[PDB]
Amino acid sequence: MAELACFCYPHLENDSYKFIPFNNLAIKAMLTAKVDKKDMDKFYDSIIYGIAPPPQFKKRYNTNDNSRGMNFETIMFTKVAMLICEALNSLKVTQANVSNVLSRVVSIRHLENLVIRKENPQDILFHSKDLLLKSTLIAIGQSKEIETTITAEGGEIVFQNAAFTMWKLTYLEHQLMPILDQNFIEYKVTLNEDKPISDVHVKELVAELRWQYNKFAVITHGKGHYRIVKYSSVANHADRVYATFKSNVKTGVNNDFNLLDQRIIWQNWYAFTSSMKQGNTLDVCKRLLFQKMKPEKNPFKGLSTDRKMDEVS
Amino acid sequence: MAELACFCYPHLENDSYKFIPFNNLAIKAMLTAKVDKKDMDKFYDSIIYGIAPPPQFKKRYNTNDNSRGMNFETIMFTKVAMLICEALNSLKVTQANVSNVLSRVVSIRHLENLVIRKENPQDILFHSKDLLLKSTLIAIGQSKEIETTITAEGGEIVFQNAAFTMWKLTYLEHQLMPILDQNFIEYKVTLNEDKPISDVHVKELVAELRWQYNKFAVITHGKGHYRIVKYSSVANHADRVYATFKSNVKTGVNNDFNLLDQRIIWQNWYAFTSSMKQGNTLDVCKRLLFQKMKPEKNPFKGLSTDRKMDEVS
Amino acid sequence: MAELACFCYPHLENDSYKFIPFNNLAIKAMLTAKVDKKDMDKFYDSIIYGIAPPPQFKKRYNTNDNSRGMNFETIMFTKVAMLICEALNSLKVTQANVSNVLSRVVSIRHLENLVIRKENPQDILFHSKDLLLKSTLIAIGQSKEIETTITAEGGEIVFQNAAFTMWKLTYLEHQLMPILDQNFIEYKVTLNEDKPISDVHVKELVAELRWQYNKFAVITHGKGHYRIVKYSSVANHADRVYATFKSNVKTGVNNDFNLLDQRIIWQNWYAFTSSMKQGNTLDVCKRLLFQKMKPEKNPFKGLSTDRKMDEVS
Amino acid sequence: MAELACFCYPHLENDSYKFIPFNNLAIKAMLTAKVDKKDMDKFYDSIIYGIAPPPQFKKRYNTNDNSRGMNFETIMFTKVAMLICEALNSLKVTQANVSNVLSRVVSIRHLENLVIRKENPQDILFHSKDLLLKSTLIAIGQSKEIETTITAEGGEIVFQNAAFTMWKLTYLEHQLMPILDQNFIEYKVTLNEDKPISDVHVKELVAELRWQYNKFAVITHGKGHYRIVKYSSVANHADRVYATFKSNVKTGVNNDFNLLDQRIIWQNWYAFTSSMKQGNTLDVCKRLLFQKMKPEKNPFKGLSTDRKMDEVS
Amino acid sequence: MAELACFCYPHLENDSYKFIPFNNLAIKAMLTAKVDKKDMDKFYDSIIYGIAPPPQFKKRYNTNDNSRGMNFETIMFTKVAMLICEALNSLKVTQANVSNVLSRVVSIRHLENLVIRKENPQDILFHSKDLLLKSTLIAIGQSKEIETTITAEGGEIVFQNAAFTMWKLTYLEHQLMPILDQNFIEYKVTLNEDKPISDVHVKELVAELRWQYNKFAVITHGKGHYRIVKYSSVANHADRVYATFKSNVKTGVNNDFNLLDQRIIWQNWYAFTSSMKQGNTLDVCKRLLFQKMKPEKNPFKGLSTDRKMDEVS
Amino acid sequence: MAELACFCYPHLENDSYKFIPFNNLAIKAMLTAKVDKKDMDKFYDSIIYGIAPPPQFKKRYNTNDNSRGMNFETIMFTKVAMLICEALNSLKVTQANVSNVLSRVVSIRHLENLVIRKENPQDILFHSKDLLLKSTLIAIGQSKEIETTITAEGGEIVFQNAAFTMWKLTYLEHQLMPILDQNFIEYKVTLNEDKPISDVHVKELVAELRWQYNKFAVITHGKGHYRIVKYSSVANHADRVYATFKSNVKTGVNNDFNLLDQRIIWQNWYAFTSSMKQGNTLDVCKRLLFQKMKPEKNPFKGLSTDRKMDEVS
Repeated sequence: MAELACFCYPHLENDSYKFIPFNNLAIKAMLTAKVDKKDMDKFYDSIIYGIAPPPQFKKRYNTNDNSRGMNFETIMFTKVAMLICEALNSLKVTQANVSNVLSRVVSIRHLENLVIRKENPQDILFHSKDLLLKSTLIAIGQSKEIETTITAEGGEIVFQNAAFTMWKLTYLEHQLMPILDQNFIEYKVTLNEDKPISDVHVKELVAELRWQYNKFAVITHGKGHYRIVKYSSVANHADRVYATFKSNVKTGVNNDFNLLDQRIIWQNWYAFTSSMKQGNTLDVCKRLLFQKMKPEKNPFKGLSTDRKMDEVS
Repeated sequence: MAELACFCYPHLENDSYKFIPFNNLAIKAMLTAKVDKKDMDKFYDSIIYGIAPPPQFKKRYNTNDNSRGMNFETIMFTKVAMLICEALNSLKVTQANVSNVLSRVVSIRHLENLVIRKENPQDILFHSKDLLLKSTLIAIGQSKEIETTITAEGGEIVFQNAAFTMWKLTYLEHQLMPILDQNFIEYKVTLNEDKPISDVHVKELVAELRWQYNKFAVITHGKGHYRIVKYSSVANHADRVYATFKSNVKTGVNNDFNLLDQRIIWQNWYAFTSSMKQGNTLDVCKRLLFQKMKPEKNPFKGLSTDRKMDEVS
Repeated sequence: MAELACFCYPHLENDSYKFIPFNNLAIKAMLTAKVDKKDMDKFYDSIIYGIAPPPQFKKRYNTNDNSRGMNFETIMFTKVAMLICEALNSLKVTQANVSNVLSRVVSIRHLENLVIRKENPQDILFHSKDLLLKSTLIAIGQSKEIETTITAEGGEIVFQNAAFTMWKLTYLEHQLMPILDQNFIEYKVTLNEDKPISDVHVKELVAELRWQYNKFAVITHGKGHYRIVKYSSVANHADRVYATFKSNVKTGVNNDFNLLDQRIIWQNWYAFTSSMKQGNTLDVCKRLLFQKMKPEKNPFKGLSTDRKMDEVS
Repeated sequence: MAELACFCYPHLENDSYKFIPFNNLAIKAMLTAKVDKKDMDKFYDSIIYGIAPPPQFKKRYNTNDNSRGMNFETIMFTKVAMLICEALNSLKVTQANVSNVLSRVVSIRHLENLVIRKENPQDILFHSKDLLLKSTLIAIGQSKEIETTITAEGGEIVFQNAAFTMWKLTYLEHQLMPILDQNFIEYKVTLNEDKPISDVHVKELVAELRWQYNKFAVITHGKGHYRIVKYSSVANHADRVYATFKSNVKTGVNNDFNLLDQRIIWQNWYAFTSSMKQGNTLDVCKRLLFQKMKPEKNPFKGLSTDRKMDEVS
Repeated sequence: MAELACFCYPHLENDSYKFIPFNNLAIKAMLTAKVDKKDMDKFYDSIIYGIAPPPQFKKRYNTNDNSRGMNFETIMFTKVAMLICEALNSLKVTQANVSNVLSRVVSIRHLENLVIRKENPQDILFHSKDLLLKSTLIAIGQSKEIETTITAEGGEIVFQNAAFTMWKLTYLEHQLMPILDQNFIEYKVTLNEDKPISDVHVKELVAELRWQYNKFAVITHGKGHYRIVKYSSVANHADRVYATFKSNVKTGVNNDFNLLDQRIIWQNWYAFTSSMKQGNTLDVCKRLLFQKMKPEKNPFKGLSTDRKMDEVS
Repeated sequence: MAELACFCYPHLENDSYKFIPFNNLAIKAMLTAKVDKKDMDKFYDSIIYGIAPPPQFKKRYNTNDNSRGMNFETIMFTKVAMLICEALNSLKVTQANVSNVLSRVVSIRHLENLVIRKENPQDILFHSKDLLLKSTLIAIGQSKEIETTITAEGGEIVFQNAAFTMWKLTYLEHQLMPILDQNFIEYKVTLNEDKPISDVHVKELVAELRWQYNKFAVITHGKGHYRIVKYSSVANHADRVYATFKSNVKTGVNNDFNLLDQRIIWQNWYAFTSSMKQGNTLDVCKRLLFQKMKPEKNPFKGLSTDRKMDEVS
């Protein structure tokens, strides 16, 4: 998680704003700067190295006494900054929305993975510029089209159907916010189209999930892509997603939530998220998560046995 | 796959036989040696380096035109040979049984792993010599007590409750017959005590198996320990075990065969092995392996769900 | 051993076909792709990475379950694909030949040795483009000129005359179907001028062969170049050639077989290949190969002894 | 090529002599010593480092102005020296033959190979001391036993029959006097038992030689073991074996020569060595070497063809 | 020591000759070529790799049975070949001299050092092309202006006053014809201007020579530059220069000699080379080299003392 | 340059003194101690690590604000300390001489070279304990014997005749007080037998010196061994030794001086040291050093030419 105000800053074109990145050494210098408690929100100027973000975000960068911030001493920082610039400048930004446009939250891992799949010379985000442009727009939130496979968050395919795609997030090769654990592994599943999916395709996806990844749980953060993560973190995501909905109950922010087909999503998480979007209580709604309730072993029958007897060849 | 006549040869003690290993240099010499007919099954004497096994086994040693044989160019060879010596010498051998005692088949990987287990100082096969002696006797076949956990084939533990132990065979660090394939992962499961096992322990084992290892199929080779291997090779084992029974239907060896609890072993493999030991046809009996069965997904009910909602915290 | 439909695919220009290579990432994605039956011979579209060959050829790519296919995770795959592209596009292809043009078998090692030759700037396949076109076009099989030295399959020279050239195939530095063995050495011998050859040159070549390579046997595959391999594999070649002639007795397929001068080719292999082209049994004709028959130990007199007393200084 | 006066020196037991090695530092010191032209054969005493060989041998040690001498700056120089100790100390040496027993020429490479052999704990020269003692006695020349296989000069076995053994001299890992060339490779062939040999064993040796080593010639230095070397140096050996005989025509030293069986040895070299033993002229006798005399390709017939149709399976 | 026929060959412009280098792979191929007699002195054509020098020069290339010729496998070969081409083409070569122009002996080390100095940008043979051209002309022997400092053969400067320059030849970093000896150091001293030199400069040079290089002896080969080499190799140079004057006594080639000042050159070598050029006996003239001749110890007096008491500060 | 009170301290045997080394950790601890200005010369007690030398020597040990002291963190410190202990304890020490016997100066490099000589198992200071004992005695100044060769200060020999030995001090592989320069090189020349030396040996030493080392000057510090050092550092020695005599003019200290044969020692340094021992002024006597006075170039005649003409063969 982070704000867009940590990769660029606006600069007047006398009509509109051109966004410009920061310099590693510049923000490095600002980190050790010290200024009065009156101007701790306006952008700082490391006189030698250029502009640098305000001291307000001083606690969001990897310093000596706090390493829980974004690492910025790596080329990936300038890469993602140049990407955000190249994307935002095309979008004509006004002077009354840029105040909040530069504050749209974004999991910087998304942008990092966009960068990794953009510099590869085979991903179609290498040839077609407008595709990458729309992709970064969506990854920032300035578009309406939900993320689809053509504009997905990258990674290596691990399974594909005629209507789906199962990316395997590799959050261990990153250089901005790499995960400490060497055991953390998380899958994403996106759609190739936005049309009502058939039943045979969903049957195949359910088969592959409940066979090769039965040690994982299928959830969703409310956008158009099934997240998949180990049960040993479900309780996390709920709370981690709960605020994302709760803080969106506050006016001026969109509460648009997208739950997917209950056939594949985890039925317990399905009911929990339904009662969440319903408008129920804070914690008593989460109580339905730990409520062990599963009469059928798996949602459907006669499927795992099919793969069992299939792979025997 | 190996015969005992590739690590030792008998020598006369005027009352019994002392078995002595080979010098890897001596076998290497005999390999590129040549002798006339009528003597290709008589022990050869590399005059410079000592005795060496007859040229009969010439095609069973790792040379640059036949890599399908055992290696001898590593210290593991002399180690396993010295172990076989230390074991067989104590067992008093006659002058009319060594003829086929030195021909008892043995999975060289078993002896290799037992060696790599006796050298680690933390295992009880380091202190108690008689335990090591009994274990090597079992691994050779000169005793009746089936293998138990105290005398298992080594490897790193993965799961135990009170009557089971799930060894994870590591066939990728061996230096005698290391598996060329990168994806060769096999799990053995042995008993802690030969007494009839309760039902709670079996239910716990089936839970752990059908949760953490549902991509595997529990089979047995007819001895007292559950094998575990991917379905993508189960068929092999059938044929790979079939001769082991068929070549035992002819006299000269015992046809003794052990089953396990039908409640865990893969019921298709169970019925196949049952109709195998029954005495039916060769391939028409194998036909029951490919015959789809099990109109339910798992043998028990409401078990995987318990582990699902268990790990949620 | 491979088919042309694994390096490129056709694409319409509204007049003719342009051939386009694959993206290794795209074919790796297709590998895990699951598609319904009745369609598993159609070119697949990895939505993210471009087109990819149909799943029909799934079993012919180096994965973790099948390491017996063409490797593609190296740059040599894209290199040879671009070479085949640069080759075929020049040849104006119709819409009634690409059906079986992309099915002409080709020893992938041949194209590998080509691409390892066009990049070494010393050779003339670095300067004259049309020579390279003709060379790879022959290697694909779309012309009637047999391979000559100017257009040979590369490798390092080891001996020459006024009419011959003895390449030493190096199948150990390849990356596309490299030989697993470290003791597989094979020699090729090609002609410089397709016109009939004299007798002094053949005397010289037979001298050099029966002196420096008397531990090798001279055979052919039915084209214009003497293969040379250790006797310890002749039998293999036999059957590996037999099907090539057997599957070609099918009508509509060229069965034109070229046998070279009997004066140097292995007389037993010569008679076998003659009785093969005559048209006879499968194995009873092969029986002439294993039949020992040698009236004169070598077909000439005064060459081995000549080199013996020659090299004395 | 070396004299025994470069590894040890005699010392008085008041009754007999104990032979003591040199300190490599002491010989290095003497190397840069300068003494008057009156005592340039007396043993020099590097006062700091113990006795050192006389200055007469200055030209026989490797310095930066004469690198054609022995290398002593490696550990091997001590080993071989100590190895000579346990040889000569046992043999009671007379106060009248130490004058010339320390000048018996010896190919240092022989002793180096033997010391490499005695340290490999699998050879029988590691267990039985008296065997090592006898072997060093032979390699020095103080016994009449011709060097059999048990006492061979060591190396890697390559081929073995019931009466022969074909060592492959490895003169490239020697740290005392390696070869000026780095493609040099030379084989030795010794007899297992000094008694006469049959006609089947010799025929098999001739077959193996004319098949796997037809690019070599079988010669002999006069002792009881067939040397085997490339024709491209045979002439050298001639003069190298000429002087060692001619200098033995100078009475006072034994000229005992032993040419081996003619059926295997190179017939031209056989006739040359015979006319050498006759006492004929110097150069007109060598003239028979370069002269091409080819009645028949070999005193045997039907051997190359036999191995040809043998290896075919 | 080399001939010009090992780096280029002539090619017709229908009017004049363009010289073209050899593809090292092509000469490597020719090395193994076996062409009939009567044609062994005409340029060979490795059909695959281009032209290559005739087989006459076969024994002048570093192979594994003759390591006494020039190496060609290194990039320095193509470098010096391109240099010789770039130089010779400017010179208008006729059709009645090229036959002997391509046979002018040249110390390959000279060209090697010249190319290793023309790549270092600080040297003036980097900027001025015509200077490089004149220098290579001199090094080939197609002009009359003796080598001066501006056109010297490179190396590290060690000493300069006004009229001399003392290069330190580094024949150990070369890659074409390096010195197998690890310890070989040979200095050269060239003039700065062909005009007569004063006495103070010569006295300074003699001081520096008889002080810093007392362990060397100044000689000259017959050019305008003093050689300097250890006394331990004077004699060699003697005969090495003797043939150079002797073979030039044959008419058609220049026999001139440029003896330098008598005050600095080794007076014994001075008198010897003078009696050489006088036209006297072959070896009785060389006897003047070993005959100790001393009119004075050193041609100057009271000079080493000046440098002794000079450096004391 | 060091004082003996930096490797050991005395301890009471109730009758005499046992000398014991320091622990490098203990002295490192003492270095950072801060004791009152009343006891800065009493031995300190780093109570954790054992006794440590007084803080008086605080500035004599290497620390990161004073690196001009003696490194002690290496193993050679404990080595030389144990050597000094092993030497001093054997010597019976009173209770009124330990006051100043622990203050007799010693060139730490001398003891370092001793310990690097004692561990080399080929020198006679390895076997004979009493020899090493007398050597370490004289290296401290507790004996009358001048340092002969049998007890020399180690190093590698470079030249010996019958009464001299030219060690080449290697002050670059040391660890206690190594030299920071790469150009510093110093030779020592010691006598073998303290008896008067003849003329032939002296002439030979002068030959070797004025030929191979004419870029060095021979001096003496006032003991029985010629130092040899570059002229570029005579003056330093002239003053470095001067105090060594001047501070010995103080009553109660020995000023014995041993100037050697003027025939070989630098005659200017000879006269300077003579007028030094005479008892004259400080700088007006040193003035004779920079005075240039050299009628004969060297005290001998016709000697350099001898080696000149000698080395020619």
